[PDB]
Amino acid sequence: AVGIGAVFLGFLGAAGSTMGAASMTLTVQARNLLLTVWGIKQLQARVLAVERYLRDQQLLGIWGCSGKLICCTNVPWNSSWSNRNLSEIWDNMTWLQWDKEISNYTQIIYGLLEESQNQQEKNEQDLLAL
Amino acid sequence: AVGIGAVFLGFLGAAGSTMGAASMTLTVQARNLLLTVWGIKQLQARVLAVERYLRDQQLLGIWGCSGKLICCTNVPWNSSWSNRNLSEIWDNMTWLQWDKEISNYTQIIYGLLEESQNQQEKNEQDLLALD
Amino acid sequence: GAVFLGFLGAAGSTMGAASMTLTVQARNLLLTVWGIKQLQARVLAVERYLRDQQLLGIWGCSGKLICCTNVPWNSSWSNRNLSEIWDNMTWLQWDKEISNYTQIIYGLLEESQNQQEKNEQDLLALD
Amino acid sequence: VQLQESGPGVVKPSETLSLTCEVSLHASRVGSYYWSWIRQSQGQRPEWMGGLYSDTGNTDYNPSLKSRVSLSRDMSKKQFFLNLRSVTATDTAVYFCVSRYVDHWTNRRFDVW
Amino acid sequence: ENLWVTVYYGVPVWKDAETTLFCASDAKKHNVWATHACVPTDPNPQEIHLENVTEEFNMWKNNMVEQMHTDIISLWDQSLKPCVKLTPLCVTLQCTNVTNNITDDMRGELKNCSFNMTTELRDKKQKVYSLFYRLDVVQINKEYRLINCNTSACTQACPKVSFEPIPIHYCAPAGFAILKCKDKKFNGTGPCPSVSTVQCTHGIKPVVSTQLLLNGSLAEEEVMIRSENITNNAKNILVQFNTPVQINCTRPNNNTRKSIRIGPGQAFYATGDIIGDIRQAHCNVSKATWNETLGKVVKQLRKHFGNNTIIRFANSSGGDLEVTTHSFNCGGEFFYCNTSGLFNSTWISNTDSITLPCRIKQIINMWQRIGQCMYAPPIQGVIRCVSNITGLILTRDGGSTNSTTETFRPGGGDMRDNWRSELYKYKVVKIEPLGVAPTRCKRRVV
Amino acid sequence: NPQEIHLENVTEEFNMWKNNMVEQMHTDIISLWDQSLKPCVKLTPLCV
Amino acid sequence: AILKCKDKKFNGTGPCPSVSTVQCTHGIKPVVSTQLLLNGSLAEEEVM
Amino acid sequence: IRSENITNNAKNILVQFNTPVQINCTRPNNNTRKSIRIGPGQAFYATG
Amino acid sequence: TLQCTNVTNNITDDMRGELKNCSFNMTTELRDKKQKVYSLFYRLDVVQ
Ligand SMILES: *[C@@H]1O[C@H](CO)[C@@H](O[C@@H]2O[C@H](CO)[C@@H](O[C@@H]3O[C@H](CO)[C@@H](O)[C@H](O)[C@@H]3O)[C@H](O)[C@H]2NC(C)=O)[C@H](O)[C@H]1NC(C)=O
Ligand SMILES: *[C@@H]1O[C@H](CO)[C@@H](O[C@@H]2O[C@H](CO)[C@@H](O)[C@H](O)[C@H]2NC(C)=O)[C@H](O)[C@H]1NC(C)=O
Ligand SMILES: *[C@@H]1O[C@H](CO)[C@@H](O[C@@H]2O[C@H](CO)[C@@H](O)[C@H](O)[C@H]2NC(C)=O)[C@H](O)[C@H]1NC(C)=O
Ligand SMILES: *[C@@H]1O[C@H](CO)[C@@H](O[C@@H]2O[C@H](CO)[C@@H](O)[C@H](O)[C@H]2NC(C)=O)[C@H](O)[C@H]1NC(C)=O
Ligand SMILES: *[C@@H]1O[C@H](CO)[C@@H](O[C@@H]2O[C@H](CO)[C@@H](O)[C@H](O)[C@H]2NC(C)=O)[C@H](O)[C@H]1NC(C)=O
Ligand SMILES: *[C@@H]1O[C@H](CO)[C@@H](O[C@@H]2O[C@H](CO)[C@@H](O)[C@H](O)[C@H]2NC(C)=O)[C@H](O)[C@H]1NC(C)=O
Ligand SMILES: *[C@@H]1O[C@H](CO)[C@@H](O[C@@H]2O[C@H](CO)[C@@H](O)[C@H](O)[C@H]2NC(C)=O)[C@H](O)[C@H]1NC(C)=O
Ligand SMILES: *[C@@H]1O[C@H](CO)[C@@H](O[C@@H]2O[C@H](CO)[C@@H](O)[C@H](O)[C@H]2NC(C)=O)[C@H](O)[C@H]1NC(C)=O
Ligand SMILES: *[C@@H]1O[C@H](CO)[C@@H](O[C@@H]2O[C@H](CO)[C@@H](O)[C@H](O)[C@H]2NC(C)=O)[C@H](O)[C@H]1NC(C)=O
Ligand SMILES: *[C@@H]1O[C@H](CO)[C@@H](O[C@@H]2O[C@H](CO)[C@@H](O)[C@H](O)[C@H]2NC(C)=O)[C@H](O)[C@H]1NC(C)=O
Ligand SMILES: *[C@@H]1O[C@H](CO)[C@@H](O[C@@H]2O[C@H](CO)[C@@H](O)[C@H](O)[C@H]2NC(C)=O)[C@H](O)[C@H]1NC(C)=O
Ligand SMILES: *[C@@H]1O[C@H](CO)[C@@H](O[C@@H]2O[C@H](CO)[C@@H](O)[C@H](O)[C@H]2NC(C)=O)[C@H](O)[C@H]1NC(C)=O
Ligand SMILES: *[C@@H]1O[C@H](CO)[C@@H](O[C@@H]2O[C@H](CO)[C@@H](O)[C@H](O)[C@H]2NC(C)=O)[C@H](O)[C@H]1NC(C)=O
Ligand SMILES: *[C@@H]1O[C@H](CO)[C@@H](O)[C@H](O)[C@H]1NC(C)=O
Ligand SMILES: *[C@@H]1O[C@H](CO)[C@@H](O)[C@H](O)[C@H]1NC(C)=O
Ligand SMILES: *[C@@H]1O[C@H](CO)[C@@H](O)[C@H](O)[C@H]1NC(C)=O
Ligand SMILES: *[C@@H]1O[C@H](CO)[C@@H](O)[C@H](O)[C@H]1NC(C)=O
Ligand SMILES: *[C@@H]1O[C@H](CO)[C@@H](O)[C@H](O)[C@H]1NC(C)=O
Ligand SMILES: *[C@@H]1O[C@H](CO)[C@@H](O)[C@H](O)[C@H]1NC(C)=O
Ligand SMILES: *[C@@H]1O[C@H](CO)[C@@H](O)[C@H](O)[C@H]1NC(C)=O
Ligand SMILES: *[C@@H]1O[C@H](CO)[C@@H](O)[C@H](O)[C@H]1NC(C)=O
Ligand SMILES: *[C@@H]1O[C@H](CO)[C@@H](O)[C@H](O)[C@H]1NC(C)=O
Ligand SMILES: *[C@@H]1O[C@H](CO)[C@@H](O)[C@H](O)[C@H]1NC(C)=O
Ligand SMILES: *[C@@H]1O[C@H](CO)[C@@H](O)[C@H](O)[C@H]1NC(C)=O
Ligand SMILES: *[C@@H]1O[C@H](CO)[C@@H](O)[C@H](O)[C@H]1NC(C)=O
Ligand SMILES: *[C@@H]1O[C@H](CO)[C@@H](O)[C@H](O)[C@H]1NC(C)=O
Ligand SMILES: *[C@@H]1O[C@H](CO)[C@@H](O)[C@H](O)[C@H]1NC(C)=O
Ligand SMILES: *[C@@H]1O[C@H](CO)[C@@H](O)[C@H](O)[C@H]1NC(C)=O
Ligand SMILES: *[C@@H]1O[C@H](CO)[C@@H](O)[C@H](O)[C@H]1NC(C)=O
Ligand SMILES: *[C@@H]1O[C@H](CO)[C@@H](O)[C@H](O)[C@H]1NC(C)=O
Ligand SMILES: *[C@@H]1O[C@H](CO)[C@@H](O)[C@H](O)[C@H]1NC(C)=O
Repeated sequence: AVGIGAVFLGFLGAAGSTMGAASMTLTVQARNLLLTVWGIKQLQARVLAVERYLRDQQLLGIWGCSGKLICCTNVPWNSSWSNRNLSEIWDNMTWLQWDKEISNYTQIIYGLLEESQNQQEKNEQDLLAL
Repeated sequence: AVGIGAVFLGFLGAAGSTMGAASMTLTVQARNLLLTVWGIKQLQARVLAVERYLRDQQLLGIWGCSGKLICCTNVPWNSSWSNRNLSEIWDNMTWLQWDKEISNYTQIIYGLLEESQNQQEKNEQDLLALD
Repeated sequence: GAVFLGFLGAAGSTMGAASMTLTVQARNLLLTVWGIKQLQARVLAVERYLRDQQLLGIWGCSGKLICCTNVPWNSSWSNRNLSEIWDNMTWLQWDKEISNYTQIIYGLLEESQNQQEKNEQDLLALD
Repeated sequence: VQLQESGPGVVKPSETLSLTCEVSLHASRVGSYYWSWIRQSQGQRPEWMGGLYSDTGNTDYNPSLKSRVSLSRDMSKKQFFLNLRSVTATDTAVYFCVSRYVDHWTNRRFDVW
Repeated sequence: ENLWVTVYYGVPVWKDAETTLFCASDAKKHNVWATHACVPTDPNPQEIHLENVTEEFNMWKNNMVEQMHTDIISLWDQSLKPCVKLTPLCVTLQCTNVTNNITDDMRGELKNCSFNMTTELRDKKQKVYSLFYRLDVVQINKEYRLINCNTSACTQACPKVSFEPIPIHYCAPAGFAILKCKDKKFNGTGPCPSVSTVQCTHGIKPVVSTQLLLNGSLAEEEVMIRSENITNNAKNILVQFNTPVQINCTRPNNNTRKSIRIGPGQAFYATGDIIGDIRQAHCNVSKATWNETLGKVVKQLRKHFGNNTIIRFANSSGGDLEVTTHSFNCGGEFFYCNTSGLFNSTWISNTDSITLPCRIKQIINMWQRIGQCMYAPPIQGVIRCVSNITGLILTRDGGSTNSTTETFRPGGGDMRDNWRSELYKYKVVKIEPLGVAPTRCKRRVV
Repeated sequence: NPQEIHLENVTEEFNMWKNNMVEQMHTDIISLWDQSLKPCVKLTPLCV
Repeated sequence: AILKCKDKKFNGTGPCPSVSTVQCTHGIKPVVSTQLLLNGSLAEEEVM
Repeated sequence: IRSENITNNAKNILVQFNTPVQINCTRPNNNTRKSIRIGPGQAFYATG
Repeated sequence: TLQCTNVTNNITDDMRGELKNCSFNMTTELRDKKQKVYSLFYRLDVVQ
């Protein structure tokens, strides 16, 4: 095992795959996520990209996912958003179709996630007071 | 409960409220925290806000809080800094008065919080190396 | 008083001699033509810091300066003793040859951390 | 928070009925409000027609009104409309615009009618 | 038999990279160099010596000098941009010789010119006179013209800004570092035994010169001789002195500045009549001190080249006036002084003051560029400046007669060579805080 | 619909004649006027 | 943040009791005048 | 054949074909460029 | 004022009238002097 070559899936190559298959291609997208008029336009584009990444990192930071890609949450999943079986939503549906299916409930999920994490931190603080 | 909306306090709404009441509205402030002369000025302001946010995140990262808003520390609180009851500060005092009251010691407080965590960090290290 | 070291003071020191002065270097990462030049260099510095922090956050070192991984070190890349490389070798000398093999190391760390996260998710699901 | 309905009191049959409800938001309660239209006839129980959120704008209608009700909103003037196509004689009722939103500051429901 | 990798952050390692340096100064109104837009300097430098580590330092390839020449330009063009353009000045000129108490050494150097120039009203013109020099005035056929009339026009360089070389400090941005070679006898290329990390450099003065290195950095124990290839005819050999020698350059002419309204809000500062006797501007150097400095230079040249050989100095070979004569700035006035009085000596094995004549030009060209120039406006009073010359830019000659009788002549074919004598101790490196090391701890499985 | 959030139980010491908003507004008005006059034609031949 | 004083009789300098934050300022017309304030903002209840 | 609306009369039609056709354009006039000094460093290139 | 004449130096029938030999006074490096120069301009670039 001295001439073994390692190749991985390309950037956005798991778009047409299933949820479980695309669940292992998160690190590649995460690492690949990052005369005066030309300089200011390219500088503004880079600053906008950095600000967008900062906003996404802060969005995951206010929740209980400060750094980890995969993380759970104690709040349950109501069937009002999507009432589908786990055996087929992870093996017979891509990320594009699933994102377009519940695109109207993303704000509600984000709000409930942030309030659940805030009350979770308050409960942890009260528990540590014993 | 399916036909109800979500409403929270606005930006800086609990500025004049108590500490216990203002401790639950930190999420909105944290989220709100983030011809070429006009472009240079706007980019400079945006970038300046970026180093201020990264400086705050770096100051929190050196401690035992990797991103969480509310977090506890292991260093003891010196009673000589305030000499006041916890009940009256959390129930009869705003964050502004508390900030101007101990505005001096905060800096040196940050320093202990930092080195302490440093030695605290190597503590798990000389234990995690025992595996 | 208390004197530890300064910025980059352990460049010529060995591995173990430089293993405890990494935190000061950790905080050390952070007419109109000169203004736009300063702004461009400042943006580049911010981008480098965010890229390094992102690469650390991908692995199991999101908020830790010292961290180990469950991947077995491949002896073909080093072929040396632990005490010899940690007591009679500097960081620059090791950097001269680990530069060609750092891409495969980073890739294996990323896939291994993703596999560990998947295993943790399955453990939490199965309780 | 105060609401106020507005529209034509007497309308001819078969066209689309348009209504507008004045919504008065709070002082320091920025968020998302759920606006709904509930009508009640004389001596008949009230029935919920439709509802919608103020942030995303998604709408929910009654299972017997897919081809007649149409909900719209505009955050600029803080007013939301109601469009009921093909009005019949059974549509003679009292219309109420309600607002439902949980207040995280005081843990209240604030079911203002 | 088995090991686990360990990730280390903030590791003390660096690599060679390029970046744009910052600025740092502490003064004060207006200047041709770095204005108030530059961030103020730190109250004390953060210099930290590094032990047990050696770094390969080598100039002529680092981009600090290229970045600095470029920034001195862009900023110079930006500074000259808002001044008044002097296109209406290059008109037919009627010049006569001045014979009003003029010394015989300058018979024919100053010309009293007269011309028809426009006024504030576009429908009127006025006949006005001014004094010009023979170097920036060329004949046409008595009817003369400017030397830059057939070339592109240029500004006047407004008196509100000053040409004083205010020192500036280049600071590395975040994630980068500047390494300084603390070796007292570094030859310019090779490993440096003592390296020290610093955030900003010293007080580098952005002065302009071609032959004599004005206000350069001094050595520690003896003079230094640096060159890319000492055995090559090209690649100018620059020498840095260990002690500074003073030079006194002055203009005894009492020039008078007069204002001429070119048009609406456009003013031209012309040279009026000369008050008193007219004398040639010159520089004075201590003959004994210069001879001692030349003795130290030839001693180091003999120890660098073959031993027990005879060497000599000669003046400039030729070319334009920028490299033929010593060109520099003194109180806003540009001087071109004859250097033949200094580089004229013979030194063999086992072995009160000199006055250098000087000329003054108004329409100049600081660099090799031909599309731009500058009309230096005359200032009133007697200009006198005492400075220190700490270096030379000497070049050899072809046809080596068995390594015997080697001659050296002043050069100055490049502008960045002046800044290379001040930016030789520093280098720019990029810090890579990510590192890996095969320990045995392993990750503690959740 | 700009957000207006009332801040009760707090008093801020307002002080005019030192606020930088008016200075920035003056500088912005001057800069906007100068940039607005840039594409217009100069009137140099009128001085006759 | 931008703080606005909602006091009807707000003085030149002092502690404003009714403070309210806002995302952006109200409609301000940058008129040009030297002696009489033309098209300016009116007061609340009396001349100040 | 590419178009935003093929049935639209005012919409343009873009046709692309695989085998290109070669066109040979020539200007047999052997004119001589002449430089005219029209000011300080300004050269107007005219047809001689 | 460009005084133009037609070019009949071996001109063809189809190219006849397309070119015009125009003479005019142009400024030089010296502002107080002018020069009488001649050039060739196409009919599409000149109007009567
Ligand atoms: C501004 O200050 C006033 C005066 O304190 C606040 O009004 C009242 O404040 C209390 C304490 O913060 C609120 O909690 C209540 O406390 C009493 C004990 O005093 C308790 O018996 C109640 O069950 C309740 O927990 C109270 O809700 C509040 N409002 C009332 C009485 O109408 C006011 O809230 C402050 N403003 C802000 C924005 O915080
Ligand atoms: C695209 O879809 C095909 C069809 O599912 C994938 O190919 C494999 O097809 C077999 C058919 O029995 C499945 O059992 C496999 O699970 C499929 N592979 C995977 C990895 O799921 C194909 O891989 C898909 N490709 C992409 C890029 O999405
Ligand atoms: C911080 O410490 C100072 C003493 O060093 C306290 O007193 C202030 O001292 C400065 C000058 O040293 C004066 O200008 C202030 O007026 C003093 N303050 C008062 C309230 O008198 C200061 O109060 C301390 N600040 C805290 C504890 O927040
Ligand atoms: C440079 O190297 C020397 C020797 O390699 C270092 O000296 C060692 O210092 C440590 C304590 O600092 C002692 O425990 C060792 O015994 C010393 N070594 C020897 C051989 O005596 C010195 O510290 C190094 N300096 C730097 C800055 O790295
Ligand atoms: C890392 O890569 C470089 C270049 O790819 C290797 O450099 C080689 O060095 C040897 C001996 O110095 C030369 O004979 C080769 O010609 C170099 N390679 C090339 C492409 O020029 C270097 O050895 C590599 N490091 C390791 C540890 O293998
Ligand atoms: C400035 O212009 C005047 C004319 O206004 C020149 O004076 C003479 O003018 C006559 C015509 O009236 C010409 O024929 C002469 O050739 C002009 N010159 C002389 C010397 O008589 C005057 O010469 C102009 N000055 C300059 C420096 O060109
Ligand atoms: C500057 O000093 C360095 C270091 O000695 C010189 O580099 C090498 O020096 C050794 C001396 O033993 C020579 O054998 C090598 O040939 C040198 N290298 C090269 C590429 O020439 C360097 O030559 C010195 N430079 C000057 C101008 O004296
Ligand atoms: C320094 O310059 C001399 C110039 O003579 C170089 O010597 C010649 O180099 C060429 C290669 O470019 C050889 O082909 C010749 O044989 C050399 N000797 C002669 C002409 O006598 C010398 O190589 C240069 N040194 C460096 C380090 O650049
Ligand atoms: C240069 O020439 C001018 C023009 O002759 C001199 O200026 C004065 O010009 C007026 C024109 O009417 C004469 O009447 C004066 O006699 C001139 N002055 C003098 C002192 O003669 C100017 O003085 C001359 N400058 C020099 C240095 O010779
Ligand atoms: C350059 O000018 C300076 C200042 O005038 C000279 O320095 C003085 O020289 C005199 C000579 O008589 C001494 O008496 C003074 O002590 C010196 N110093 C001062 C502060 O006045 C210097 O000698 C001149 N150099 C040359 C080469 O002319
Ligand atoms: C020129 O060189 C002289 C001699 O060094 C400078 O005068 C001071 O001399 C003393 C003793 O030699 C030094 O300790 C000082 O550091 C020198 N002053 C400075 C500012 O370095 C003189 O300043 C130099 N410059 C000029 C313009 O004359
Ligand atoms: C493409 O252009 C045609 C133009 O013929 C459009 O056809 C129109 O279709 C509507 C259907 O309601 C008719 O009322 C119009 O009379 C038609 N136009 C004409 C000129 O007859 C067709 O809609 C266009 N397609 C688009 C815009 O997608
Ligand atoms: C170029 O300038 C000359 C000189 O002014 C013009 O010639 C004049 O033309 C007018 C109109 O026909 C006559 O009244 C003058 O007598 C002429 N003067 C001279 C000195 O010849 C000429 O017309 C201008 N234009 C061209 C195209 O040559
Ligand atoms: C060493 O590296 C190769 C890849 O080049 C890999 O396939 C092999 O498994 C590694 N050996 C060990 C023992 O991990
Ligand atoms: C979902 O699972 C249930 C059993 O739990 C099964 O009856 C049903 O058919 C499944 N539906 C789909 C769409 O797979
Ligand atoms: C979904 O159901 C959970 C409990 O099953 C409940 O707490 C939550 O409020 C519901 N959400 C909606 C939008 O109905
Ligand atoms: C608290 O502060 C006092 C001075 O205010 C200091 O002497 C003391 O060491 C500090 N710490 C403790 C634990 O009392
Ligand atoms: C603090 O609270 C305790 C009981 O909670 C009380 O006995 C004491 O008097 C209080 N101190 C002050 C200064 O109010
Ligand atoms: C490791 O140490 C042993 C004992 O000193 C030695 O024999 C061996 O050669 C060392 N390994 C290497 C790679 O030098
Ligand atoms: C002016 O002096 C020069 C140099 O002596 C001479 O060549 C020239 O002929 C003189 N011109 C006049 C008009 O005297
Ligand atoms: C401009 O005139 C000078 C006069 O000496 C001459 O040397 C130079 O070649 C001329 N340049 C051009 C472009 O004609
Ligand atoms: C130069 O001339 C002016 C004219 O008044 C005079 O004041 C000044 O003293 C003169 N300078 C010298 C050095 O003679
Ligand atoms: C230079 O020396 C000469 C004598 O050789 C003297 O006349 C002149 O005044 C001196 N100039 C200065 C500035 O010392
Ligand atoms: C220069 O000094 C040397 C001795 O160092 C001496 O032989 C020589 O004559 C001196 N030359 C002059 C011009 O003083
Ligand atoms: C050159 O010769 C002299 C003779 O005195 C001697 O002192 C010196 O060391 C020699 N230098 C070299 C480099 O041989
Ligand atoms: C150099 O000096 C010689 C000796 O007098 C002289 O003939 C020659 O013209 C001088 N050259 C220059 C460029 O000064
Ligand atoms: C410098 O002076 C010498 C003195 O003889 C002279 O020969 C030489 O031509 C002068 N150089 C210049 C450029 O005038
Ligand atoms: C050069 O020096 C010699 C030595 O006496 C002298 O005769 C000659 O005139 C000098 N030449 C110049 C141009 O200074
Ligand atoms: C084009 O075709 C005509 C046909 O007679 C020929 O005269 C002419 O030379 C051709 N031109 C080129 C450029 O092939
Ligand atoms: C155009 O004229 C030039 C003038 O020298 C000549 O060299 C060239 O061959 C001519 N070309 C043709 C195609 O006639
Ligand atoms: C010159 O050419 C024009 C067309 O550009 C034509 O109208 C006119 O008649 C021609 N004149 C002569 C004399 O050929």
